[PDB]
This record gives sequence, C-alpha cells and structure tokens, in this order.
Amino acid sequence: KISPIETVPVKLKPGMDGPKVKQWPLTEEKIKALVEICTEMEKEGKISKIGPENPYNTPVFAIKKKDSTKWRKLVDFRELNKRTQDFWEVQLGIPHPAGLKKKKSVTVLDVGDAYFSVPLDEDFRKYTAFTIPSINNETPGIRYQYNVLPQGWKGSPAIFQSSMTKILEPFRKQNPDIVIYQYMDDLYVGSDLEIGQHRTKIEELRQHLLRWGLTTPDKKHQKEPPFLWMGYELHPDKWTVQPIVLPEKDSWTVNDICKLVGKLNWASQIYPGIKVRQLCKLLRGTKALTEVIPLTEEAELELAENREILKEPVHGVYYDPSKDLIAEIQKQGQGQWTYQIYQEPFKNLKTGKYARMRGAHTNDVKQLTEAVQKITTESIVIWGKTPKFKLPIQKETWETWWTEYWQATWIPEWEFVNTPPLVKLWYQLEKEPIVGAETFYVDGAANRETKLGKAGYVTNKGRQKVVPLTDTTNQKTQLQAIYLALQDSGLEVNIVTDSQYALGIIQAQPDESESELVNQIIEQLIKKEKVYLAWVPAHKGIGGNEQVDKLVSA
Amino acid sequence: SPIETVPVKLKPGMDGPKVKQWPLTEEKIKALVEICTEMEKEGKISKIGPENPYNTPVFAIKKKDSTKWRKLVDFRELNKRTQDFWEVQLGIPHPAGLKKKKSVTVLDVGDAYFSVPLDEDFRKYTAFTIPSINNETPGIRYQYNVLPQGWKGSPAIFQSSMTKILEPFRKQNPDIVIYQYMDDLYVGSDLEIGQHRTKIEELRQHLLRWGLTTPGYELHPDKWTVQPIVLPEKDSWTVNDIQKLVGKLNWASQIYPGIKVRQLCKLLRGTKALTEVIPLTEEAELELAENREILKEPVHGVYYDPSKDLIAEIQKQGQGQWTYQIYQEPFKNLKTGKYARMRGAHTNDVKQLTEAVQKITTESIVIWGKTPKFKLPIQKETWETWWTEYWQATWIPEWEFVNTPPLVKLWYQL
DNA sequence: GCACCGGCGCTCGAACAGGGACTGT
DNA sequence: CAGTCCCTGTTCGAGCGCCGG
Ligand SMILES: Cc1cn([C@H]2C[C@H](O)[C@@H](COP(=O)(O)OP(=O)(O)OP(=O)(O)O)O2)c(=O)[nH]c1=O
Ligand SMILES: [Mg+2]
Ligand SMILES: [Mg+2]
Ligand SMILES: [Mg+2]
Ligand SMILES: [Mg+2]
Repeated sequence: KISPIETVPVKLKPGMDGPKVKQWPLTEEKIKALVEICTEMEKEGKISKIGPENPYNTPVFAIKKKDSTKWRKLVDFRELNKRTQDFWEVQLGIPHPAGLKKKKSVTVLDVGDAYFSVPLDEDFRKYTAFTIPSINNETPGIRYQYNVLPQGWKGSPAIFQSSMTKILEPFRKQNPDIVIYQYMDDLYVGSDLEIGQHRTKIEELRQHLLRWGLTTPDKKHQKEPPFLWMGYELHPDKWTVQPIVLPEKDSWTVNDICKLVGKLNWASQIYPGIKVRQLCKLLRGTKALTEVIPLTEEAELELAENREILKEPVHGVYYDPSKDLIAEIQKQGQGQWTYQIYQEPFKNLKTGKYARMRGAHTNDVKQLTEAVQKITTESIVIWGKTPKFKLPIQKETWETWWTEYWQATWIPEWEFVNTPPLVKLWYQLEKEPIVGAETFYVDGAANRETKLGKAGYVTNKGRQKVVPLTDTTNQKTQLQAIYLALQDSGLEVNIVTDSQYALGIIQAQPDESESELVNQIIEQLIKKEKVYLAWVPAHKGIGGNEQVDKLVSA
Repeated sequence: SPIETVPVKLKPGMDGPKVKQWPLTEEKIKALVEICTEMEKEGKISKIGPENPYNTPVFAIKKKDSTKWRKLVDFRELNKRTQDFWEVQLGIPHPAGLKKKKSVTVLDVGDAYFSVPLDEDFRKYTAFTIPSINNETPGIRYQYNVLPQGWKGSPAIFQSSMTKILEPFRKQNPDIVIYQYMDDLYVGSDLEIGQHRTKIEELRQHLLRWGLTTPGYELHPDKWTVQPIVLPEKDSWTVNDIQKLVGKLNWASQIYPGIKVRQLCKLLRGTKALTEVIPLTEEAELELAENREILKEPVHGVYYDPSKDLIAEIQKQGQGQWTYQIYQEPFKNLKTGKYARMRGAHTNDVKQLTEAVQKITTESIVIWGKTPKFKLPIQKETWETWWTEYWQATWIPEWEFVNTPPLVKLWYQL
C-alpha cells in the first residue's frame, strides 16, 4: 500500500540537471541485505526498474535500525540536494512532555515504513535513480528509480509531515476532542474517552491510516503505562527521560567532551543543578576531534558533581491550564544559572540551565535578565504563555538598576525569593563629585609599533605616579591608569579620565569580566565607599588632564 | 475577486523573503487560526505546501478602541525586495501641506485591499505559517490571493481606484489634504476642532458609500515643534561644572562648527579639586552666552533627500522621558524632540520604547512620507521578546540596536 | 569508503563598526 | 584633515555534538 494522496510538485534549481554520480563498492553483508529490501519494494510498487533511458545514478547504502535485525536503505543525495529547489521546513520544533495535558487514555503509535508509503512527483522520479551491485560484479546490476519518498533527500521530511497532516485532517474533523501529537510518523493519540471506547477510535484511526497507505504494525504502544515517546517514558501521573548512560573512561578525547556536554545538556531538561561551563572549556582552542585532552581539576569536580545528580530518579508533572505557571531561578557559579518551571512546590514540569557568556564585561543582573528572557521565550513555545517568576533579586536592587540604566529593560510579573547566593549590585558611582576627596586625573598611552606604554595619574594635592608597561595596547593603558588611581587612594576618590572606552565599561557596573585587568578594577571599586568618575575631551586645555598626558608621553 | 491583476516584478538580483516564524502566545495563535479559517472560506488566502520556499512571519495585535484581534504580517522584507515596484513604478505622491495643517486624522482603510486580486506569479512571495502550541502539529502554511495588508505594494496597486473614490470629495473640499501610507489614510484640515471631526465623518460615509469600510484622537502637526540643545544656568560654577560644560560643547561643535571652548578651558588651568568654586572671567562669560546664542538658532543646511534613508536615534532619559533625533547624514538633524509619559498607562520601559517608536514614525510619515530606520537603545533579545505586546500600528519600521552610554548626560536632557 | 530535517548547546571564525592614534600632501 | 592601522566589541553562520523522527 502506497498513499493515494496527490504529489507535491517538485522542481530542480533552474539550469541544472540531475546527478550522474557512480555507486561505490559496498560490503557483501550489506549488498545481500539490500537486495531483500529492493525486491520487497518492487513487488509492492514502491520503486521501479529502469532501462537505458535514465542517465541518472546516485549511490545507496544501509544503516542498521535502533532495535537491529532490520536494515535501513539510505541514498546519498548530497548531490541532488544541491540541484533541487529550496523548500520551507514545516517542522518548527520538538514537542515537550511538560506541555502534554493529563489524559484518561493514551496509545502511541508509530507508522511503519513511513517514507516508503508516500508518492513521489511522477516527473521528478528520474533523478532518484540508483544501483544495487551484484554479489561478485558480473554484468550490470539492477537499476531502479523511486516511486515513493526517498530516505536521504532534502525534500522528504517536509513533504512527509505535510502529507501526514492532510491524512489526519479528515479524521480530526470527525474527532475534535482527540489530541493527536504528530511528529513525523510518531503519533501520540490521547483522549478523555473510556478505555473501551478509546480503543475503538484507535482501530478507526488505524483503519483510516491503512486506507491511506500508512500501516501501523503490532509495535504500537497500547495501554502500557511506561510509554516511550520522543525519548521519554510517560506514566499517567508523571513523565521522565529515557535511561541516560553517561560513559566512564580514564582518557578523554575532544570528541568525548562534546558527547558528554551534549548528553548533560539533554539531561538538563529535568535534572536540576547541571553544570557544563568547566567541561566546555576543554573545547576551547579548536584542535582535532581525535586528539586527547587532559581533564583539568575544576572540570573533574564538575563531572563528579553531575554524576551525583544523575543516579537519582526525578519526574516532572504534566500541565494544568486551570492552574497558573511559575518559574524560579538560582545562581550556580559565575555566569551560570538554573531555573525550574512548576505549578506546585516539589512538582516540576521542566527544569533548565542558562550559561551563555554574552559580552566581554557583564553583571549578574544583566545575566539574570537574559535568563528570564530565555524562559519566557521557551515557555510561550510550550504552554503558550509567560510565567510568574520567583527571582533572587531585591525589588530595590532591580529598581536602582532599571531607573538608572540607559538601555530599556523589563522583567515580567515577579516576586523576591530569599534563597542565597543573591543577585546584587556591588557598587554605585556617584551622581555628584565628593567634597573632601582627592581628585585623580588619569591618562595612559602606548606605542602601537613597539607595544610598550606608560600609565599614570596626577592629583590636586600634588601626588603623582607613572608606571612602565610591557605588551600593552592604548586601551589597556587607560584601564591600567584607573586601576592605579584606585590603589593609591582612600575610601573616597574622584577619578577624571579622557577615555570613552574605559569609563563606558565601568558605568555599566560590571561584576565579572573576561579581562583580568578589568576584574581587579572591579575588586577595587567594591572595596571603596564613594567613587565619582568623570569624563573630559582629550587634546583640549583641561588643566589636570593635560599634565598626565605629557607624563605618559616618551 | 476577478477583474485584471497588475504584473508585479521583483528586481533581477534579489530573491523573495525566507524568514522563520517566531513563537506566538496561545491567546494569539487562536486568534490567527480563526482569522485564517475565515479568510480562507472567503477565498482571500489559500493553503500551500512546503514546495513554496518562502515565508514571512505573522502575528496579531489589539488596537486602541478595539477588543477584536487584527492579523499583522511582518512584510518588512518583501517591501525591501519590491521597492522598485512601490517607489519607482507606482509611486504615491507626498504633499508638503499636511505638515502645515492644524489637525490630521488617521483612518484604517486597509479593509479595501481584500477586494482586489493579486497577480498569480506573486502570490507565492506572500507565504506565511501559523505555529502550534507545544508543536502538536507542524505549522500551517498559507498565501494571499488578494492584496495583502502590510505590503507596501498594496496601496501602490490600489492608487488607481483610491484616487477615483477620493476625487469627488477633493473636488468639493480642495482645502483638505489626503495622503495614503499603507493601510492608513491621513486626512488634514485648517478647520475648527469640531468641524474637522464632521468632515472626517462625511469622508467615512463617502468611502462606505464607495464600498470601503472604515471601522482628542487626531494629530496636531504644529503642536510638536523642534526642542533645542541647552546649557545650564548656574549662579556659581565649579571645576566639575565647567568640565561637563566643556564636554557638551565639544560634541556640540560637531553640529555647529562655530562653537569655541578656549576661554572655558583657560579657567581650568592646573590640577584643581572637582568641587572648588571657579568664578567666571570677562571673556569666559562672553563665550558662554555667545555659545548659547548659536544653540538658540538651529543648524542651517538641512534638506531632505527623497532617495536617502531616514535615520532615528532615541535616548532613554528616565522618569518616563525619551528624546529623539531624525537625520540623514550625521550631525545634520532634520527634526529633534521629546516624548513624555502618557497619563494612565503603567511604567514599562519597553511599552514606552514601542510607543515612542510608533509616535516618531507617524511624525515621519506625516512630515516626509517615509518611515525611519531606528537605532534603538535596547538589547536585541529584550526587544524581540516583548515588542509585539505593545504594537498597535499597521506598519512596522526598520530597526537595529545600539549600546552607547551617556558620556555627556545627553545634550538633550536638562 | 556514509543521506535528510527539526530544536537545543558550545566554540570558532568571518564580517563589520567605532574610537584613538599615525602619516602624509 | 583624510585616509589608514590597530584595538575592541559585536553579530552571524559554520561546525560538532545531544535528542527526535
Ligand atoms: C531515524 C530516521 C528517520 N528518517 C525518516 C524516514 C523514515 O521513513 C521516517 C520514520 O522513521 P522510523 O519510523 O524510525 O522508520 P520507518 O517508519 O521508515 O520504518 P519502521 O517504522 O519500519 O522503523 O523517518 C530518516 O530518513 N532517517 C533516519 O535515520
Ligand atoms: Mg515508523
Ligand atoms: Mg516514528
Ligand atoms: Mg591622552
Ligand atoms: Mg596621550
């Protein structure tokens, strides 16, 4: 059975012809195993034998399936894919079980031989020609082209999903209360009907699908509470992820740290507390995927800490739209955040992690804000709404931030949760200059050809200091001079610079940075009581600034 | 509905829009599904497959004095891609008169496009996709059959018919100006506040009469006016005061080249403490007031250039105040201005930003007949996340984001 | 001696921008 | 004064992995 659904008209990119690429020699195991697949499809009319009138050829191969025994015929259309028209991908995302609502009866079905049950545009079938070589290569092997949707072509998923939607459109009209989560050929059909009456619609749905060419073999989850759908295990009350085995090995390659972070990230979905930043640091400095990398100390601690979160069963409850949505955030380490979306106290829906280091010089607030956004965005995707937030920041800290910042900022409806480590502003520069504090005029230059430089200050009281610098830049020197003015000063200072760059960094009140120089200038500002920073135009006659400019010139 | 459609081209060198559909809230996906199921039954839009490689995002907004949702499409891209069609081939003339008017009412005449059919060879370019809450099903793709609301090419094609409908009203009201910008119709008069309102009422009737529905509000052009850069007036000046002043002046000199700072810098000789009071000299006092004089009379040599793009920078001043500047080539401003907090709305910096954006754009349409490219004082993600919650316009302007700290407490403030 | 599409993470490099110096007629 | 170099900061897409089919 092949679907009687109308074909999606396909075209090749203007001016280009189809593929004339040769078939590569394969394994005897695979060739023998591919003749069976091709004989089954010919008698079923899925592929068609072609004579000398088809100049096209593309290589085929086969991969083993997830539960073995049976093979999967693949075609390397990397070439046709190039010559084929662009599509518009109709799959917009992956459905999340935290988004599923509590149903009285569920049955998840999979449609066997999916793509090999949907027609291919009669005109386009020519370029999908392939060749199965013989057992020992005698004369020509059997040719064959496709009459159905091939596994490995750019157009195939989008066409299938679209073809699956037109197939389930009539059944849904007649059954509006039935929720059919369709992802490719995997249909999670769930209803509020009684078990006997549910099982009947499923047989109506099954028969409906078979009239359409789509078979459902007896490897369809009936009423088995541990339902394996989308890499999850769904129980009627709660859901969990499928077994996640994190591999233990003595020597690690870079390909392995990629595999571990990816696994860890997948598991961040519901295991709260996952940290990857230090493990991710091992992917830094490009290098080969085959090359061995030593696991550093701070990364050994993290993998051990993550191993501890993983040997414990955790579940997430399903969604209740009559109850509202709550999201809560915690600070992990530096630049790392964890959140969890729930509706009731210990009953989580989904958990998460935000670890992106956007910018060279940020702060906790700035980071909490982009964390809030990451959630809001993905919450709208799963539940179609924004949640109420429980955030580790004071209403007054936030208020001082937004009213004083130059960018427009906003966080939705939120409440202050007193769970340390709290998010706060570690300093606040003065609006007006401090009376009874020493005034430090600072500048610092550098020669771009010798990479050397000087940095210093001059004060109102007569104090002075310049320092030589090794492999500096013009910007680093101006930053060095703020650092100096801060070391050699009291609890209350007044620093006046001619650098936009530097002042700009500091005005944004950073509490972390990628630059060590900037990190210690922060450490200093926290140690102060009152600091007033100001700016002045460079080569003007500003007495104070002019004096330091001369000093740093040699 | 069938007659004769206009052949619409795309410039040979540019490809149609291919934009990803961003996530939508449940309250508005439901709204879009209903509007789309209606619009399909009526025959305005049609269902298409994935063989159409194009997309343009859709969403919904809720207008002021409306509880009904409106289907908005972000055609910004297709507009850029069909500008020869709407600016060159079928331009819509801009009158310099409505700037000089007393009151201007805006009318949403966008409803009229749904009667006129779109060229077959172009319907493909107007494709969009409704998402599904928690990705239950793949997105449902559609495309326009009629003229779309949001495309700058719709009013261009409708010009033919729009001018016919408007001629008998203009023949007997030659004093009234009507400009058409997208789904809207700007109607201005030098009449009384009450008599304006009724002429608008007659106009509504006139259109409703010609088959077009149109389901203090109105703008007052001459009540906006350009606000200057101003220097503070202190009784006694400190070292810090003079330095901040010298800063302002130094950047201001990039606009007005005649501003001198010399004698103010002469008062700042030697390393003084920031809070030490410096009295003003005879020549310093003359340069102060003389500089203030140059900031009293605006910059000469500011001419609009209809080929060049309009640019606008906004500054958040805090406490609900927001300043803007519109220029074409830097330091050469065409218009500058403030933006005060509206009475009754809750304080949200983004609502205020979006509101400000919309105001400035409307002013830019009314004054130049084009929309500006905005240099927004907000981080990208922050905006992309909440702007559609506060949007009430039928058009959407171009924008980019910028992070630039206020070094000299912005020339614009107090 | 190995296919496709989607979502997410993470890092890298390309491309680009703005400021301050430099240089140069 | 103007191009021009460098620094520094961005944004985009590429590439790899994870998961799904
Ligand atoms: C996992 C996978 C899926 N697919 C597409 C094509 C398949 O027709 C479709 C469904 O995959 P599966 O349902 O996993 O395979 P299938 O339906 O063809 O056959 P069966 O049920 O007998 O396992 O997903 C690929 O193209 N490649 C892959 O590696
Ligand atoms: Mg299957
Ligand atoms: Mg399947
Ligand atoms: Mg200097
Ligand atoms: Mg210098």
